[PDB]
Amino acid sequence: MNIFEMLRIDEGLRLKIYKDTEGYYTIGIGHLLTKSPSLNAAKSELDKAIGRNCNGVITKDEAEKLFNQDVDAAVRGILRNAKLKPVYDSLDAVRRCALINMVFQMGETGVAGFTNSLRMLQQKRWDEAAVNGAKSRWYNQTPNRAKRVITTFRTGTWDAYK
Ligand SMILES: [Cl-]
Repeated sequence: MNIFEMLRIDEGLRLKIYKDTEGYYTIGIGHLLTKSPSLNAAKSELDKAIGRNCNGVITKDEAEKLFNQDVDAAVRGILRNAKLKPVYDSLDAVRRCALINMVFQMGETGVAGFTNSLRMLQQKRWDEAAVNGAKSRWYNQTPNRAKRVITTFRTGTWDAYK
């Protein structure tokens, strides 16, 4: 199990523009295109990202390419973030994957808002952190996915995903 397989499980793979859980236009493996109500804007963003006239449809290869870019961006983003970096550095490999998952899903800013939970991860207080992170909008909106990530942080293993 690795980050890609993990996220592939949590986001799925769609080759046609779609609405994510909050109604935003997305494609591929959880690649957000735009937060605008317009499919036109979405289709525009899509072409800009792929570099071709897509007409809201991409190929597998294209979906995987966007995915490679997003994971890399997430990692670099974490490593640049003053708040996130220290947390990342203090963790074991599995739990680092869990932090990357959250960043991929909600952005650095969204994650940075788990101040309290993050501080607990840093102090290796596994159970407390899990309980705290569950008190969030994130958990209430996508509970099964949140549960999988939370268990990953609590246990440091891939169980939730196997
Ligand atoms: Cl709550």
